[PDB]
Amino acid sequence: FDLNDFLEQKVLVRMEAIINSMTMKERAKPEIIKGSRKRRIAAGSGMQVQDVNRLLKQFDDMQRMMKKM
RNA sequence: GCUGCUGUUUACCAGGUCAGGUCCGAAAGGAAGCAGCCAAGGCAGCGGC
Repeated sequence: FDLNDFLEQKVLVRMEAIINSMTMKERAKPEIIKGSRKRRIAAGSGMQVQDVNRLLKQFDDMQRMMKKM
């Protein structure tokens, strides 16, 4: 379960925007996304790092909700 | 080395285009620009000089 699957699942348009600005490797192995890449992603989707963190955070609770079934 | 071809590889860090999204604007319209792609570079094989 990666950020691509999470993508298949108003504010939702801006969530796609963020993911739509990452590279394939990033969508597949989310943990490689540190500070520098977050900056690229945020500006790339006209967002704020915090928005990105908020998304990665959600995908996290989401991913964690998967590693339990 | 230079050059042609082929395979492969490369998040951002003054290449082109730019889905999505963003910014400015009452609007008409403008601006920047990630991913992708093209290009370019890296690692090599073969050929030409």
